[PDB]
Amino acid sequence: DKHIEVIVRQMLRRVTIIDSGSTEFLPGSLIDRAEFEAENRRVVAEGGEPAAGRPVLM
Amino acid sequence: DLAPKDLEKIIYFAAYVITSVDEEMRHNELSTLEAEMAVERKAVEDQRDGELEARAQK
Amino acid sequence: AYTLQELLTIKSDDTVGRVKVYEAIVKGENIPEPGIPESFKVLLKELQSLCLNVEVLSS
Amino acid sequence: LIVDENLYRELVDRYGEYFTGAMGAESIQKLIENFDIDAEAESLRDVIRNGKGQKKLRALKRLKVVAAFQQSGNSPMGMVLDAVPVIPPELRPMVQLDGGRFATSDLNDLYRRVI
Repeated sequence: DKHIEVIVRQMLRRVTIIDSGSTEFLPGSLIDRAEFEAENRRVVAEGGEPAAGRPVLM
Repeated sequence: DLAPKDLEKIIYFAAYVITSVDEEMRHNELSTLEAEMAVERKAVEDQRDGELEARAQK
Repeated sequence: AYTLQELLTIKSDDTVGRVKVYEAIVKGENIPEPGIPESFKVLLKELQSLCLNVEVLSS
Repeated sequence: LIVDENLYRELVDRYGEYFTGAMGAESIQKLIENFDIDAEAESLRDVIRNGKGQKKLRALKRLKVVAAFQQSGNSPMGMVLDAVPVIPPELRPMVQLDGGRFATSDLNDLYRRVI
């Protein structure tokens, strides 16, 4: 199975975003989970509203 | 911030374009420009009236 | 990794690499490390022709 | 823009003082070099701070491009060329057949046309 897990882990590692709000990137643009989380925590820590995004595969 | 039509026209030769404008110096005599506009329109009106009166009399 | 490096650089493209390795083998000296393949240098000298200044940033 | 040349001719003959207008590439170079990036970036950021999604998306895209320009540390003037280069000869090989006719990639013909 792990030979398949190593693939499906890469396949579903994108977070589509519906609104940018206090973020520069265009709404509806794929962003990996790590960078999206980093920018979200950065903007929230400074008081900026968070960006609403959800995970999605392709 | 120029549409592809305008940009390709400016590059492919079909219509002129005003690059820069020193709007202030025209504003500083916008009223004087209006006055000379009015008096030159008055001159063309005067020649028009002369022609009309002459032809109506004829 | 090193085997792939040899197969891609020292036995196919690099001219000075080929000459130096042949001389070293003829003598008892160790094989010197490969150099820059001709393919990459050609790619540079071709991409620099499209006004795309392709730097190296050795730093 | 001024579509008809007669109107432009009349303007330049009558009022040819304040506005300078030419059709062709140098115009763009002068406009961009005279243009500034930071002020437009600030204006677009202020617009983004507001709503109105319709124009807000265009503002976002334009701000993205302008911020890329600003961060690059370069200038837009690289989009108007004045000296095109030519690749080395072997990369455009000259083949001499039995009759000597050139048959490889026409890069040579394109350079001939340009020169």
